[PDB]
Amino acid sequence: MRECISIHVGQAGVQIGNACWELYCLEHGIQPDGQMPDDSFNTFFSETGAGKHVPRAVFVDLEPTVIDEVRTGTYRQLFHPEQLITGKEDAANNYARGHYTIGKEIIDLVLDRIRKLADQCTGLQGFLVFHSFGGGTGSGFTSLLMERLSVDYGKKSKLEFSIYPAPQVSTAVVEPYNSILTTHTTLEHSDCAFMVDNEAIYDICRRNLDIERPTYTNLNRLISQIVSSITASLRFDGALNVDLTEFQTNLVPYPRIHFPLATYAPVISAQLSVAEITNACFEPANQMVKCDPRHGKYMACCLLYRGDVVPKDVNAAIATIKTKRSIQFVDWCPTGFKVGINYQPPTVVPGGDLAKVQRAVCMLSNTTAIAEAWARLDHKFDLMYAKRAFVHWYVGEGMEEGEFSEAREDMAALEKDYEEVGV
Amino acid sequence: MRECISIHVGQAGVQIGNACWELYCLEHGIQPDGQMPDDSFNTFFSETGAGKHVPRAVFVDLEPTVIDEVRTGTYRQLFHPEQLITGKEDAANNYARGHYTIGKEIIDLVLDRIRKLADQCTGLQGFLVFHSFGGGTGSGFTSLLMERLSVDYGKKSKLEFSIYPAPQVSTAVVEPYNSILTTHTTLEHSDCAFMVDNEAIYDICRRNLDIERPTYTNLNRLISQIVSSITASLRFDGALNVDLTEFQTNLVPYPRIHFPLATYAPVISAQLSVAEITNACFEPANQMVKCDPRHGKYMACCLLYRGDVVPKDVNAAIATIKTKRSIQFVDWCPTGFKVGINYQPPTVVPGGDLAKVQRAVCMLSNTTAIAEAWARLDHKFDLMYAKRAFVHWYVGEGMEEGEFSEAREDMAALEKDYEEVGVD
Amino acid sequence: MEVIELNKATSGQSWEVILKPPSFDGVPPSLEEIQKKLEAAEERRKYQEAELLKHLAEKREHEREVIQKAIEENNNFIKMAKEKLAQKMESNKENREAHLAAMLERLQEKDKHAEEVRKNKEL
Amino acid sequence: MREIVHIQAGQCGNQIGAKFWEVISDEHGIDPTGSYHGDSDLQLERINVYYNEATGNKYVPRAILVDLEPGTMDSVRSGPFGQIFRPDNFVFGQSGAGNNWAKGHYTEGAELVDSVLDVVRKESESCDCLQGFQLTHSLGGGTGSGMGTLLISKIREEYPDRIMNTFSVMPSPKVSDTVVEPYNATLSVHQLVENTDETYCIDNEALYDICFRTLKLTTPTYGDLNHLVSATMSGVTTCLRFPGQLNADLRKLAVNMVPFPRLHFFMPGFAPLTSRGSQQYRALTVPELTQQMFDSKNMMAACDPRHGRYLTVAAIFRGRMSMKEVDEQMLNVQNKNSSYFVEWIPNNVKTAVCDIPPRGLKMSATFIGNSTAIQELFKRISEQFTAMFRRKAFLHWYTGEGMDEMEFTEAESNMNDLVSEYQQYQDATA
Amino acid sequence: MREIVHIQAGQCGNQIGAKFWEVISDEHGIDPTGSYHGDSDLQLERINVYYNEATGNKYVPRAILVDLEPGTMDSVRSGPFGQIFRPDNFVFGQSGAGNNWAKGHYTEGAELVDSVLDVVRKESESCDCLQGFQLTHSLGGGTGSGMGTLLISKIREEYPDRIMNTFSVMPSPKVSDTVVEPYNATLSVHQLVENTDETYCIDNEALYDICFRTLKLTTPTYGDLNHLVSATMSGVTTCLRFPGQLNADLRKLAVNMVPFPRLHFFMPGFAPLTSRLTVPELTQQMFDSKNMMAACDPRHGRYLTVAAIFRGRMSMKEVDEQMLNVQNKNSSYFVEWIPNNVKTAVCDIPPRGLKMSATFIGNSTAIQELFKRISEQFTAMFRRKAFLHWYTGEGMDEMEFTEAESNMNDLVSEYQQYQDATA
Ligand SMILES: Nc1nc2c(ncn2[C@@H]2O[C@H](COP(=O)(O)OP(=O)(O)OP(=O)(O)O)[C@@H](O)[C@H]2O)c(=O)[nH]1
Ligand SMILES: Nc1nc2c(ncn2[C@@H]2O[C@H](COP(=O)(O)OP(=O)(O)OP(=O)(O)O)[C@@H](O)[C@H]2O)c(=O)[nH]1
Ligand SMILES: COc1cc(C(=O)c2nc(-c3cccc4[nH]ccc34)c[nH]2)cc(OC)c1OC
Ligand SMILES: COc1cc(C(=O)c2nc(-c3cccc4[nH]ccc34)c[nH]2)cc(OC)c1OC
Ligand SMILES: Nc1nc2c(ncn2[C@@H]2O[C@H](COP(=O)(O)OP(=O)(O)O)[C@@H](O)[C@H]2O)c(=O)[nH]1
Ligand SMILES: Nc1nc2c(ncn2[C@@H]2O[C@H](COP(=O)(O)OP(=O)(O)O)[C@@H](O)[C@H]2O)c(=O)[nH]1
Ligand SMILES: [Mg+2]
Repeated sequence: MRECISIHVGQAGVQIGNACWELYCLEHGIQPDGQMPDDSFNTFFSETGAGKHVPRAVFVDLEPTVIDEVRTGTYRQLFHPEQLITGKEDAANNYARGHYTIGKEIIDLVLDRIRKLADQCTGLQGFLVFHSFGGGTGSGFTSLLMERLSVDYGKKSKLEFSIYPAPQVSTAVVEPYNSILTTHTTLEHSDCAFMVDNEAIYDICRRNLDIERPTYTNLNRLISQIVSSITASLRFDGALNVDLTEFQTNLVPYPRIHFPLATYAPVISAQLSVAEITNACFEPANQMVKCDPRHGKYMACCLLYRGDVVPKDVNAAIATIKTKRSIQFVDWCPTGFKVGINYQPPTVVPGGDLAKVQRAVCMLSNTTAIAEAWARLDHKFDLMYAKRAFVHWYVGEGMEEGEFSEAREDMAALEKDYEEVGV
Repeated sequence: MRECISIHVGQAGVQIGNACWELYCLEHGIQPDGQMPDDSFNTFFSETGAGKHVPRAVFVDLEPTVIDEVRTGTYRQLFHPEQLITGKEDAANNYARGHYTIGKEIIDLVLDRIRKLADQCTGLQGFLVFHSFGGGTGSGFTSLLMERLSVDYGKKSKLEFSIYPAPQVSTAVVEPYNSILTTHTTLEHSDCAFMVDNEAIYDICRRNLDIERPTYTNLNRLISQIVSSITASLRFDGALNVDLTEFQTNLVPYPRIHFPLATYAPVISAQLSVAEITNACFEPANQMVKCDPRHGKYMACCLLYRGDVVPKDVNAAIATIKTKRSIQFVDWCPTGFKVGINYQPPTVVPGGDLAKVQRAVCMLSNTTAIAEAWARLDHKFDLMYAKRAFVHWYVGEGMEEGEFSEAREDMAALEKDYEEVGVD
Repeated sequence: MEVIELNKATSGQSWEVILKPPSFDGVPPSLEEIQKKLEAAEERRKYQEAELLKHLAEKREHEREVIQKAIEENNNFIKMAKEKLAQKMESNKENREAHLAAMLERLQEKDKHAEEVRKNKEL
Repeated sequence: MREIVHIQAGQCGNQIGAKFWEVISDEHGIDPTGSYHGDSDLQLERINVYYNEATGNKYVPRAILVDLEPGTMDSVRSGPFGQIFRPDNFVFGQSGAGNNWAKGHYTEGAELVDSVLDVVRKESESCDCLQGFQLTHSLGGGTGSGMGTLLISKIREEYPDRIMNTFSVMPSPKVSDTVVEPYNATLSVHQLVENTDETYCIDNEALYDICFRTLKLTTPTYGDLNHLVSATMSGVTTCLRFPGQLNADLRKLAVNMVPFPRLHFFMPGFAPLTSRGSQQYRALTVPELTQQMFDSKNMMAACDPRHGRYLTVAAIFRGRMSMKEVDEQMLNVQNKNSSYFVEWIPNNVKTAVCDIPPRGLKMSATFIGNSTAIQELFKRISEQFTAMFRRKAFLHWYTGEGMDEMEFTEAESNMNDLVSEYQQYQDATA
Repeated sequence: MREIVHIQAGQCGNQIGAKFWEVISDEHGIDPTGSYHGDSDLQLERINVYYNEATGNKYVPRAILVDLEPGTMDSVRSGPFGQIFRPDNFVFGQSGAGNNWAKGHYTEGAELVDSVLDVVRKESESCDCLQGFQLTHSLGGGTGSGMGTLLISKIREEYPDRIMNTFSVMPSPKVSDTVVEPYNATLSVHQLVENTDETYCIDNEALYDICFRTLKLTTPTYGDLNHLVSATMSGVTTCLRFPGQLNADLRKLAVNMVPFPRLHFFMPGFAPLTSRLTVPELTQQMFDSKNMMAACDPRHGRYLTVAAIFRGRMSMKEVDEQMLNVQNKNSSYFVEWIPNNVKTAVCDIPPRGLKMSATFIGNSTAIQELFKRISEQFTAMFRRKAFLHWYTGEGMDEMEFTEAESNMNDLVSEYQQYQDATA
């Protein structure tokens, strides 16, 4: 067995978690009561003496409103009270408050609940951490938790699904600060981080789904499909990415450069060919992070097909784009793809705005172009830190001003590292 | 709670006290025995177990004639006998006798009776002292009282209603001496002093009321209306109230410059708008002290309306006043306007000379023009003092000539102070 | 292209498509340390709060000194008014008694002179 | 301040004192037996200023009658109202002063003064609140001048905080009782300058001139002169005997009328002038009362007020008249004759009104002036004094009783000093 | 971050505080007897932010009423909603403050302040999670000004970690009640700079100018001015009282609106102005000088941050369009060193009588004009020491006057420094 534990931190982490676990249940046929009429689903679901299947998941949100959703939601019976960790006061959009003030208060309780899940695993692979960059809890507590998971589970893999901040649906002016702070502290402690740019997801819901003002649920329905595509071979008996260690093997040649770009197709409003959805994988309008792959070189590239996909069609599709397009890999790395087909068909939430399709594909590529997302964030950080705007709210929580600049230097080195390898 | 104790000294203070307490009883429906068929009138009336409402007042006079009329008049049961304090000899128009020779023989008794009144207050605001400038008791005994009150009660609020002397209704030729002497001695001890020029009241009684030879009774009934306006903010619960502390704060820019100018309108012989009566307060004809404000600068204007008055109308009236260039304020006063509005209309004594009106206003204004009144007094002082005329009557009672020049120099400094605060 | 088979399983298969080989052969905190930093950030919080309360406590004592000074001013106004009044009252008493004594002294000199007149007559 | 203690000394003192008591008793409704027979209550309101209430519903004058000559008080008891006085307040010797000031002041009068102080103390201690004393006397004789000024001095010793007031009759050669009257008057004036607070100057010269010139009495008598005296004494005490605005008493009068302690000698005036027991066919009008009051023909001192300046003026109108019309005649008289009032005493002319007129008159005015022109009286006495003292005429009448020339020189010096300070303030500018 | 404790002090404080409870009770559907009679559950979702839960389906305002004068209490008691307040939350003295800051702050205020803190401490313990305090008061008088800032200082000593928020009414010679307002106001601005986290500057000068010039009221009364205040107070608390994306609370408002601790004085704004419209107009009118409740021209400075709430049914797409449009057109009135400093929120419930409204919270450097005006009136009096003896007689030193105005002029310079800062 190859159990994975999912950890959801902050509002974004929890509400996306609701979307994913809902979608998992629809894919694996688990009812909202936990009952269920391939045994790979046990990597994400444990089982109780009453025959109930329970997500291997912990939820952390120190604002009782959000976690009360999970307690009274549609899939509320899936979860046990010791998986839900709340408080009274959230981080108030403050990284220092989430990391230092509340972090010192709740970290042992949170690790204790994680330990109770890990004691039910015979072969724990590691962790899947869902959190925002911009929230004070999603950024501040997550970084403390990743620090401690490296201590308490040194040999275990840690993957993140990180929500990259966007003005359209922002919740705080200090989100660029929290973003740089949590990326700095987490950098050594994550093996593979899939960033989800809220602006890219916003643009996809408007263009491809004909939604004027996408909600959190709109974005989360689309994000769940990507998470599902990334975890599908863990939850079913697939061939590619069959354990967390294989993600850094197939995508992360250098440990700091561990931020793959996700492209997904098709997104259809509620039947395209293998060649069409394959072409869509190379259109930046389908990326989950806004950047231009023409401004970079690939280090690794995997194609994760789902549903009715036959190998001869894939290899014909790949052959077509090779002749018409230039796809620059770095010198030291082979120019090509790792392809995986998962026969399990793409599933949508019934009544949602996503239509059921016959076949889908998610491309995971490690391009140096994703450094552009870091450059946009680093500039907004620079605009405010030059005047020390808002810094006093972070210092008031016991954080030292030097940590701002020490974090920013690490983001400077990360930008240079992306330059060096994209030479 | 919030009690004010009233002290009436000398004939002028006592007789004006008669006019005022009679008017209060009419305003509050109190019968001459103190019985009564908004509990704010309690600031001026204590109550006995029998339901009798007794003024918080002392009547003091060194001679018994005037207070004997109270003791046998209409309101002889209104006061306790211990509140009506008399000696047997008056000051014979001599400050020195009111303050020393005759005044020291009764000062302890007065303070003991005031202290018993103070012991009946849970929140004493302060004292109101009614007296004349020219009388020997009004001048000398009031100064002694004010000094002794400062010792017994510290900086507790002490306010005056002073009768500025006028030849037409005079009683002594040494009245300018008594005036300057009591003003010097009392200056440190009073927080605010409302002056009333008898000549100004004399002229109003002739022009507005068509009274050929006004008597004290005619003068006092008009004066009582002004007094009632001031204390109505303390005796009635109205829209905008002004307590003793707010009077002192909004009318006194410097400790010595504490002599507001009173004006009253309408004065009608037995309905004018809020704008009309307000504009009348800046016409020099309705002023309680003869002077020309157009020749001075205002430092503070406190308007106390009573009766049928709406705040929108007061705002509109005061806005008009702020446009008139003939009404000049000092450079250092961003705004000198304070407004009070009590809703109970002005009461008139049946059988009096004043007509019942639906609305009225009393303006208290601190203007540099009142120094003109100090100048006329100081000149009369100088005419006689240059020859030491009558001074022997004061020296014979123990006073020294140095006390005269020291008092006259203080009045010179006071005149100069009005000049200084008026510059830019 | 060069296709390379990777795996075949129940719910899918994987392979690898190579379009071009690489131009270049090859590839070019403890638990105590964490608690030390969380505790240092807490002690900085507590130091800042201690310094805020220290300033507010300094304002409390200024408020007491203001109220105390006003009480001292009132007591000094009383003591100076008391000594001044007793000074002039005793000076006025000394003057007035001195005038009455001179008046009665002159009338007594006349009394002595009237005795000299009646003595001169019998002489 | 209610009770006044009255003292009359010598022949002239007891004569004008008796007339004063007849006149004000009629004004207050008291008959020669002491019983009140009046109709109004105002007659009785302040009647305790001059009368004690003796049991039996009677009123006894608070009066002390003094004379070294025994005969003059026999005539008092014999005169009308002789029976009204307290019999124990008669204090008589058996030898007069022979018109000799020294006999009244130093020898015979001093041997009777303790007997007078007896009666003075009994009437004074019975007082609730003693205003002071008023003394009637002549200055030209011996008892009223000499023993009267001695009495003043002795009373001032025991009652130094009370007011000392006199009606002092000045001698005149037109109505003379001896040639040494200039001596007696100058010696008395010396005492009065020092020991009284208020003195009304009753000048026999003015009284004779008025009787002869205005009343056309070819040979006027003391009865004729004393009709003017009692009219004046009634007028100048009206504000003390009746209720008014000023609550007038003897001290308030002194405070407001005497700017300098020595200048306390008042020039009284009166309108209308009448002969005794004469019916007035036509009453006077307020303009007539006002103009005639400031007229030199109406002064009881032989001084022209237009030869000096008034320091202070107190005027009392009696009768039913418009206080408004009075106020406008008085203020007019001041504004027209502005040059006879000092400018440096503001409001130095005061007016009072009393509704009750004196007997026989529907309307009357009485004038009390402190004018510098009163120096003409003292200059007249001083010239008459000097004409004799140059020659030491009759000095042995005085040295024979114990006196010395120096006491004459001093009294003459002090009266000439008084003349100078009247002149000082006559010329004083503002 | 659930409950707010509300305090109203002095005559002005209690008049506009009562108008406020009048207004939001009608919004949440509470009658003067405390019973709920509304028609929507949106009204009751966060009603415990301001109302306590009384037994008997009754809602009692979490309000504390304070005054040194007893008259105002009676006026509130007999007012429209007088019976809704807890009768033992009325704390009134007896002898007034005499329009004297020194009396409210030192003498008469001290004798009553512990009675007030007892009632504050009782309401604080009935709180599941105390969010902070909001105080209504004027600065020109004696009680709300001097005793109100004494209350603030003592509450900060006892609750150093709670937010302090004030609605502070600024004096104007156009609507004055006492001649010493420049002293009272300057001495209080000193306190507010040091001891509050957020202050809404309600300028009587602006409320009068709006009534005379825009509403064509020839003679404005307090009732006319208070109508603007109640509308503004309803608007700026909407995000605290009704649910939304931001889960807004007072600490989050301070974090995103206050880049530097001393610069925490907000310019409120409201549209439409009404005596007792379309989206493009609401957006424009809101940034218009004629809608500012502080007498400052925002076009005379630059916005640091702007928080804006739209109420009523309307296209948030159209609203978000116009807000971005205005920002781009007026770009020189916003600082460039703070990315995304204009945040939009929406609430479906319109205020009473209106169908669409917009309320503006601005942190503008133009607010220095308000403080320069008070500083000029202060110096005009203080250079002649006019009325100074009524303050020295209470125990104050002259130094406190000069120190307070130096601090206020420093605040002016500080606002100017960030008006001229560039990227
Ligand atoms: N895609 C997506 N993004 C979300 C969702 N909820 C919040 N966000 C984003 O998350 C960021 C804010 O952080 P959150 O994690 O929601 O809040 P938090 O960390 O709990 O914030 P605190 O109040 O400081 O404790 C913003 O950039 C939001 O746009 C969600 O449901 N879906
Ligand atoms: N307006 C008014 N003025 C009065 C009244 N009585 C006296 N005066 C004035 O007061 C001044 C005289 O002072 P009074 O108070 O009467 O005298 P007093 O205090 O009794 O002092 P003495 O009588 O000298 O012992 C004069 O200027 C009078 O005009 C009065 O009843 N009303
Ligand atoms: C939008 O309206 C309101 C928001 C809040 C509030 O908590 C809040 N503001 C921000 C914010 C402010 C400025 C720039 C920004 N960029 C990203 C976020 C942000 C984040 N949170 C409170 C309110 O009033 C209680 C509001 O209503 C007027
Ligand atoms: C007027 O009539 C009398 C008044 C008094 C009397 O007490 C008194 N005079 C004054 C006085 C005098 C002069 C100028 C003045 N300016 C102001 C007052 C005043 C004040 N008080 C006594 C009288 O006779 C006993 C009178 O009758 C003739
Ligand atoms: N006016 C007036 N003068 C008198 C009267 N009797 C005496 N004299 C004057 O008084 C002076 C004489 O004094 P007199 O009283 O007789 O002497 P005495 O009795 O020893 O004091 C002379 O100047 C007389 O003119 C009188 O009845 N009326
Ligand atoms: N906007 C408004 N301002 C007021 C109101 N009442 C008083 N003020 C202002 O408050 C200041 C006077 O302070 P006030 O609250 O009356 O005195 P306090 O009772 O000592 O706090 C002046 O600037 C007035 O303009 C009101 O109802 N509305
Ligand atoms: Mg008196």
